[PDB]
Amino acid sequence: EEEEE
Amino acid sequence: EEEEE
Amino acid sequence: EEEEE
Amino acid sequence: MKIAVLSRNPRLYSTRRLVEAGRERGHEMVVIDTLRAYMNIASHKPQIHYRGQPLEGFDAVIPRIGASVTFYGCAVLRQFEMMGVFPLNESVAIARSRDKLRSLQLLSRKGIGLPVTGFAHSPDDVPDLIEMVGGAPLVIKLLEGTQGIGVVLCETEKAAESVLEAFMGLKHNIMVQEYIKEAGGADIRCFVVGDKVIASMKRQAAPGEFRSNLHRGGSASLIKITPEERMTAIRAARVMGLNVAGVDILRSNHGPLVMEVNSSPGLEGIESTTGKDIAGIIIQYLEKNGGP
Amino acid sequence: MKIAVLSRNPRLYSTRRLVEAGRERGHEMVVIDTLRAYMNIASHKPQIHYRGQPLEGFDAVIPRIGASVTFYGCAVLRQFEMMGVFPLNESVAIARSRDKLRSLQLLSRKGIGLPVTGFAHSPDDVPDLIEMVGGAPLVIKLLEGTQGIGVVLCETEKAAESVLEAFMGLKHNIMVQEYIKEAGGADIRCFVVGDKVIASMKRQAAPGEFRSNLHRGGSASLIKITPEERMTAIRAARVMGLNVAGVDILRSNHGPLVMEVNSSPGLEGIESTTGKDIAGIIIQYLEKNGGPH
Amino acid sequence: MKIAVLSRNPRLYSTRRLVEAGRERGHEMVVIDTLRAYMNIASHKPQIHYRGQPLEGFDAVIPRIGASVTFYGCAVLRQFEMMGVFPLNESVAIARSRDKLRSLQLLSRKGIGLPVTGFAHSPDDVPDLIEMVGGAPLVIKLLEGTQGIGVVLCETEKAAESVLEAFMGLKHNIMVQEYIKEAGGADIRCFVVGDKVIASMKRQASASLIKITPEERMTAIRAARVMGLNVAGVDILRSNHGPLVMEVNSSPGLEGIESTTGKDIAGIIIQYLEKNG
Amino acid sequence: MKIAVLSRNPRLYSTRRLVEAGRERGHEMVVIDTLRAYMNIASHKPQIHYRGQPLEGFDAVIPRIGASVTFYGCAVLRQFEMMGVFPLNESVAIARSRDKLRSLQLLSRKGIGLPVTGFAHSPDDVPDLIEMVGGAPLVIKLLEGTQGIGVVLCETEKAAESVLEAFMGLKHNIMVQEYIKEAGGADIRCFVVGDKVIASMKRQAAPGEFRSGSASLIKITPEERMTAIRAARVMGLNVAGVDILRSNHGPLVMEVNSSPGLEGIESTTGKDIAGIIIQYLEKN
Repeated sequence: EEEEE
Repeated sequence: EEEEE
Repeated sequence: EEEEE
Repeated sequence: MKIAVLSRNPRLYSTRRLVEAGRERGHEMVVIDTLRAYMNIASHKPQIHYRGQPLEGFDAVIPRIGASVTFYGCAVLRQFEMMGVFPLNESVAIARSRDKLRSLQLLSRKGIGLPVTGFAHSPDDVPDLIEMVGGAPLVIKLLEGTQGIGVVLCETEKAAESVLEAFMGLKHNIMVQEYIKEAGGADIRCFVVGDKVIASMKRQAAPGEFRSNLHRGGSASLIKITPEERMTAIRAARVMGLNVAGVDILRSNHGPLVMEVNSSPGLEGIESTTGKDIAGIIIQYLEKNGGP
Repeated sequence: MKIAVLSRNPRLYSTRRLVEAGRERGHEMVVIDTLRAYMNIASHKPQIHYRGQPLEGFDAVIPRIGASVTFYGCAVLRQFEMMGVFPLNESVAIARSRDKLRSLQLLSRKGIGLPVTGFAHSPDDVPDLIEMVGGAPLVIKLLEGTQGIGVVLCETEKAAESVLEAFMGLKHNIMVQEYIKEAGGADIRCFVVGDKVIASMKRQAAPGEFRSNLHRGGSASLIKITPEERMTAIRAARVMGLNVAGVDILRSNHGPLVMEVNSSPGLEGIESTTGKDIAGIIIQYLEKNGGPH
Repeated sequence: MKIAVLSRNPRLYSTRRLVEAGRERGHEMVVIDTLRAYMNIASHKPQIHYRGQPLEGFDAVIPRIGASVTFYGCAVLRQFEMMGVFPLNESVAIARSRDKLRSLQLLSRKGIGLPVTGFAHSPDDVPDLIEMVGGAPLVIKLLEGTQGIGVVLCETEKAAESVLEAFMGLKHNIMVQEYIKEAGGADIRCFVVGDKVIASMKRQASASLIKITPEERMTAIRAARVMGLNVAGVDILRSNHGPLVMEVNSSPGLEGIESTTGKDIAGIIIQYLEKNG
Repeated sequence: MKIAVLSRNPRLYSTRRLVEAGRERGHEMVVIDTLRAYMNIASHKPQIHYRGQPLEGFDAVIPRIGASVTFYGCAVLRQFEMMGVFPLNESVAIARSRDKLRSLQLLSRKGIGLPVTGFAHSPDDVPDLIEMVGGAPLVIKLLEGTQGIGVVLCETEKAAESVLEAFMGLKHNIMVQEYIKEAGGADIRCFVVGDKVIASMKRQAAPGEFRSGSASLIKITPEERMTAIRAARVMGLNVAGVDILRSNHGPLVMEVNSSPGLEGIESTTGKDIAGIIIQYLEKN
């Protein structure tokens, strides 16, 4: 979710 | 995790 | 203790 | 019956299994994401809305309310209760069990076996607090409202002094407990439904690690519980006002000590170890108490 | 009597006044900083320690537990209760009143007059939520556990849509209430002790400002409350299980509506407006219910 | 090469693919959970420990540092840099790009196309702020440190006034932007590696292929170079005043762009490390 | 000159004194509440608005940006810089100094004396971490972004183990430092202005408490003087409070503060520090 913004 | 404590 | 430390 | 399951994730083992077991037995099972329910609390027109539509015709509700959303989850459950829907566990009981300080004081008052336990926030005399609970070694638990943040073994007085000094001014609530070394990193999970322990298991922590959660990478096995453990688990649930509860017990030299009373216990560990249809037994409980 | 006052600051108007009033009436008044009390929770010889020593010979306790420390404050109060010390307000009642969602649902269930009120966290359909509670104008409150974080008046549908979308990114609990325009920015504070309103005042918000706090720049005056308002204030306190409560009431077109039930009401506003010894009346309540009898 | 991937989850599409692509091309790929690395900074020789052992013989590192762990992730990356390990993106550039206020001020100063934009925290004159950015409708973005918390359309002056009044005293940093209605809910994601857009897609509120203009291509490349990033996702809105940069991401996802274009993006990133480490 | 002071409270000792000193010396001193400034970002005619009006004709700005508002304060300061206003300290230097992890790594890289220091978040091997930094006794600091949250002296290995296990559940950044016992609870605060230490004081912690408590005059060594000046220059700061421990391995930098207090240093030395800061702005 976060390391792929 | 949280609902399966 | 923020802009006076 | 039409049964709501208040769960934030319908893919979770316990939620899936409750839905599966309900459908095997001819019930309409609907998973409601607790946080996506919104409500009118007007007495002349009470509503629970969900994705633009009202929720109608529910006979019972199974609350699987995570600790981080206790206040809102209890508001959604309370609303179901006010609308005549039968709760597996009552809102007041779930709220009570999630307040760890209140839970321990109630279990203590009712003569349930507990580790020697102290509470603090900003104590001026840390050595006095450490002496009160029988000195080191002791376990320090860090609480923020309705959530456990950490659990720490302090082997010496100076280690207890350092943890307490560190947490003073971090605005956490602090539990100090005698270390039950004689348990050897094992605890007993008793699955309570009504006035019965329907299943139990031993959880063993990996060698070194004292914290024995299956979540924290510890192994599980069958166990024959003592009549005293059986009675303690049942009484702890009844004292909390819960119909369905996981009760965690440490085998101490002064008999069984209750560590946890959980209003939303996991099914994965207990079902894979015992082979029992726990989900089914829970559905059966709703049939006998909430439905035709 | 020996009376504990659970207060984090003994210089606060209300704590000072309770200590003053207690001493005028021959009581030993001891201010206990709630967070500096620590305890062994054994049933069989129950004790509270404070600055290295046990607390002994307390007859009663006045909880002034701030909302940020409700859980720990209620644990210290519960311990006093288990030791046979008489609480001005019970721990279960203070905890209940600090859970705003639970308070509203209980008052509603017991047929106490309330503004039309909605709860949400992460609703998929904001327009549906706004419609449910009767549309704009409405007041939107942000709650984090036992604490109010923010309050906005949203005069239009689009303003309500924007505030709710904004607050949904904070992952807090959201209260939506109809704005009671017919009150004309006035509310009644009723000070309840036992089964009586012992004092009341009208708070008028400054023109523009919708919040009628004296903190938010609003004026206060004396008021004669109706028998229905009097009964509503008393019932709200009894329903919450509180012996002492501040109850805030709006005069609406559907009768008196309860806005707030406070377990730890301020004395400054009500005392300076009425001139009444409210602190004294509270001490009197403890004498009649918690003391030698 | 021996290549570290700083990622908290090795099961994530982008981390899996970078590991896969590296191994196809004969490299030793090691996923390091950023938060499980601990370090001695002061002493005779800079080292990073991980699960009881030092990390040795790394040639390059691919930082996939999530926004919530920017400070610690940049400290671990900075340590790799001090030990002579080649970073895909430099620590200073990742830190800069995660500070949204600083990023916009830098892109603005360097003449990159931006929506008309205002900053506020506790403004005394909300109507003045709303007028400054060209009035309603406008978008309000809420920032807490290095993280975007929400994005909200305010269709009217009164809706903008209410959101700003609500957030005043909530201790968030506030961005106010002109609403680019003419984009019709579409944006362009340009995947930049070195001085090239190697892939792009249209996102509609679904994803599709797109032919970007020479101006959009140049804007994406310049935005990355200005931020000091070798690898960046640049998000662009097609406005009536040309392409406007919305986002420069130091750790762009591969799933959306790879499934839409069919291109080996992971491979091209590994190729970049081969040519420059 | 017209000088802006970015301060959230004009009644604070340091802000009052800077305003006082500026006015004694014929300057127009304006206190700007950092959070009440709002801005349009545009390279052509860059402006800052405040209470409905633009801020115009400012020659210099003194940033007193509190650690909790570093990002927004640096955005307001950066805007002043882009408009050609002279900053007492640069935005990039203030941001750098507020990132404690980055500050230590930079000072270390430039050979400035530091306590042996480790960083951790969720280490799997706590005993290894404790061994790496030379074992107990050690000081354990909790960091959340640009703010220090907590400080603990751990006298024994078991106390360090317990504190680290406790703090690992808070999901904050963890600093571990060797305890400099030989300092006997004293530190030196060196007030640096333009590559000179203009004033210094010894701070002594109350008996028991290891965290600095009383203050006194001190004659600093040439090595301490050079260390304080170099630490400020390495951070890129013209005005800095540098805290130094007298260790058995020479002077160790504990803290480089971009917004040092004036009350402690002025009441102990009797020096017009506010004045010297104003003088720096006049000369530059």
